[PDB]
Amino acid sequence: SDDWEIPDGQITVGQRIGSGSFGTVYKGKWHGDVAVKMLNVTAPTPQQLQAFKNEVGVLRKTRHVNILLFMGYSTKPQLAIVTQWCEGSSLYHHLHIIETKFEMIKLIDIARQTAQGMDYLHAKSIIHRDLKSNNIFLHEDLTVKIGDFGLATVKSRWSGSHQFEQLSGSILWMAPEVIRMQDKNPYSFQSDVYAFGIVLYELMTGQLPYSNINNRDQIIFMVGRGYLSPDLSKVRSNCPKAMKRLMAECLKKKRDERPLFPQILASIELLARSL
Amino acid sequence: DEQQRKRLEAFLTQKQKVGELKDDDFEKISELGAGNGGVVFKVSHKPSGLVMARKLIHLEIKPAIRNQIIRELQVLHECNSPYIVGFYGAFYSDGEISICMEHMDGGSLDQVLKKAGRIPEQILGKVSIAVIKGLTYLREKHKIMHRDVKPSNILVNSRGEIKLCDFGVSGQLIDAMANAFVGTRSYMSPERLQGTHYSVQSDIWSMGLSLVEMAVGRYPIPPPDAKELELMPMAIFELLDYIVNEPPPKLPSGVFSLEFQDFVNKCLIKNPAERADLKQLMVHAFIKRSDAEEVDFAGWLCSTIGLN
Ligand SMILES: CC(=O)Nc1cccc(-n2c(=O)n(C3CC3)c(=O)c3c(Nc4ccc(I)cc4F)n(C)c(=O)c(C)c32)c1
Ligand SMILES: Nc1ncnc2c1ncn2[C@@H]1O[C@H](COP(=O)(O)OP(=O)(O)NP(=O)(O)O)[C@@H](O)[C@H]1O
Ligand SMILES: Nc1ncnc2c1ncn2[C@@H]1O[C@H](COP(=O)(O)OP(=O)(O)NP(=O)(O)O)[C@@H](O)[C@H]1O
Ligand SMILES: [Mg+2]
Ligand SMILES: [Mg+2]
Repeated sequence: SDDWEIPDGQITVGQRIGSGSFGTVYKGKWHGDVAVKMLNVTAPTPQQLQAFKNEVGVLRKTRHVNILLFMGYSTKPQLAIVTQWCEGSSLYHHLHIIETKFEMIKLIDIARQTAQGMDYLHAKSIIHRDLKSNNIFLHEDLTVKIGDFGLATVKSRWSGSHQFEQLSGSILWMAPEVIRMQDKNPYSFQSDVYAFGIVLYELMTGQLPYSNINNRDQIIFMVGRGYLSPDLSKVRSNCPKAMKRLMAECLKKKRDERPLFPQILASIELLARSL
Repeated sequence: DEQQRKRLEAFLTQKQKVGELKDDDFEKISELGAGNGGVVFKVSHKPSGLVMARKLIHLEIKPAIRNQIIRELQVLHECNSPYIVGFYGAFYSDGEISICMEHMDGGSLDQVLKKAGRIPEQILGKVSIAVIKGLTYLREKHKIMHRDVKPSNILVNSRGEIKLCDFGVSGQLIDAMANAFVGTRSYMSPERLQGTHYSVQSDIWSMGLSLVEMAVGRYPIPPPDAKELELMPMAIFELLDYIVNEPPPKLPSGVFSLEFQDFVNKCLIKNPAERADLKQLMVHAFIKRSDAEEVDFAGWLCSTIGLN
């Protein structure tokens, strides 16, 4: 395939939804409700543009029940992204805003589907780079849908032919090696596994990590230095021991000790049976 | 003095003309600025014709916490000093916390810095006096501390005033803010990066760092190059690490007076206890001198911006 570009006059941009780490989302129309994210890199370079096109080509061939569909892009008004529009609230809204009260069965199931989708993404060698409860939607309250995966070329504006990842996004899910931004490519499968570990912390504690640290830059420095770690004491009492042990494995400071998603997905399913 | 007492009593008078603050009573004039946190518009309160600055913080927080933030914000009614931006009222509507304050037609010293490139030492002396007195009023009269001193939070106006703004008064608002995207630079003191606030001294560090930046016209972490200095993209984690494990920044030796250099040097001592406190800075040689100088700040500001 090739030209995944959407012309002008085909996208009915609607109410402004909100801005995130690398774009501002509007609810547009395009053969049905869609999510139009106006990228921050509105003026892209021809080298950055072609890299963005290549990555769009890899994201379009993704199809999984736990993955938000990637429908292409547009560049008429400004560079934007067109993705499947999701009903209901995100996982972040359920856990930390709406304070929905799930049962441990449903919580572990949400962790399973999330690992399911993540396992599919890594199966196609796709690094999410921004895994968090904000990018996990519960379509119809039942199924899980991961969004805002990939898109490394639209994150970290380029200079001409370089893309030095200027660390952006929410810091709570960033792995230490990502925080430091020191060795070549910090974003790896294990960096996603770490973020997944922080999502597990969300599910098993109902809190965001570092509930006693209200300094953004203090968390950045201490987490990057290996001084700060999510306090696992905050895990609910009804949480399975095996789940807690898996969470601790995903949050290992040294990324080489974190498991991959095939093993993670197996551990979650095993402890879901013995329940 | 007297002119300050006039203006303070005049602000309270105009503030009493403002009753309940509703989203409909505001008409949007022009945008003033924005940044990792919210956005600020210049607005007109139709029930009283008053022109105010309205900051809009969009936080995705549970309502219980949001209600506590609004309640905590009402302390700002007690902050009435010529070095603190006037506060009209804070409320919540359409999913955004709105905090309405007095309009400063000069803007933040961040914008003034860009329009000016560098700010003269004579002017930074007046700015230092204002910041020192502002922090003092917050420390003594309210036992609250800024916790976010930087050029973007020092406001100025055509009447020559220099006021503090965006200072930490709502604990819950700080916690909710803690879940934000990483910035590009930090004025945080080293003890706060490794620990917690150490009294007003931690704010004095940020004041010093802001002075160095405004004096040279460039964020001083890392320090300028050898020939970048005679010419008068570091990672965020490397900046925080440089502030913690590297010697503090300083001013060029030949451009600025010794009193000023020693002033910022005592403000940037990495150990918070050895660092100078408000009591020491108030009677420092640089502040003593800059207080006797008759500098026309309002004229300089309106010239730098382009007003008459
Ligand atoms: C992790 C982290 O950084 N936490 C943190 C750390 C220190 C500060 C803040 N904080 C903030 O950042 N802002 C800026 C971003 C908008 C505020 O405006 C802001 C604010 N407003 C405000 C103040 C004074 C007047 I007079 C009018 C106003 F409207 N008040 C009341 C606050 O009590 C705080 C606590 C604010 C947040
Ligand atoms: N496909 C979508 N369908 C519906 N709502 C969406 C969609 N994508 C994003 N949103 C919402 O739009 C708002 C902003 O989203 P977004 O720009 O992705 O910021 P974010 O997800 O919170 N952080 P990030 O995803 O890393 O940029 C949030 O309220 C999201 O829940
Ligand atoms: N009362 C005010 N009067 C005039 N301009 C204001 C006022 N309050 C804020 N501004 C402007 O709004 C801009 C952004 O507001 P603010 O949310 O405080 O961001 P910031 O302080 O620049 N950086 P940050 O604290 O990281 O969000 C500032 O640079 C000011 O120029
Ligand atoms: Mg999202
Ligand atoms: Mg501010």
